[PDB]
Amino acid sequence: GLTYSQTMELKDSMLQLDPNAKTWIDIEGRPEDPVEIAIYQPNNGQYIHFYREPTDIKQFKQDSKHSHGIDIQDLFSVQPGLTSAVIESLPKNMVLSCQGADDIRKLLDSQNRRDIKLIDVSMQKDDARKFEDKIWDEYKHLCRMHTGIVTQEVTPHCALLDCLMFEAAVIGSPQIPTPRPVLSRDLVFRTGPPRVVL
Ligand SMILES: [Mn+2]
Ligand SMILES: [Zn+2]
Repeated sequence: GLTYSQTMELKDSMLQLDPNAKTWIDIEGRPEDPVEIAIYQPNNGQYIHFYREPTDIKQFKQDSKHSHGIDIQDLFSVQPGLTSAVIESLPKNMVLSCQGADDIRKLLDSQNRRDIKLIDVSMQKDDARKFEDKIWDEYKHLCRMHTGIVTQEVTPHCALLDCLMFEAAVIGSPQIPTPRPVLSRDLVFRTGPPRVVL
């Protein structure tokens, strides 16, 4: 997982979160094997967003085709250990918002963070994704990892854009403060993005 350097750097970045502010959390992949996690504070735009290689390639490929459309080959360049490091450093008794809490509860409990409380906004399925297209149009530049065609052909689920669109649904408008990542790209990825030489 992370080095001492990376652990110290991760911890400093996470202090940029406001412990009392509304915080969304969303994940892609099962809670025992997640591949994408986003923790997002709408009021100030800050978000923690990272990825993880799957242990179970069989289930991953199903999730790829029917949910997030992530290419497993893209995940080989993501930094391991972030999931446990981030969840360990979340503030004591922090309260997080989510759309469906069952999988998040298991993931947090698995990290011995039962102290973290979940507010399940429990939105109707389509009410929750009312602003999906407008969120994807404005903010899909923020995540490059959903490259496959997803079927159920629907828009793929991104943990980060899910958080953004759930917030837009609550407030009835795509008008949210500008999202801004707190993690350094060099902490999220262990090898830089390859550009096609043209
Ligand atoms: Mn999602
Ligand atoms: Zn994404």
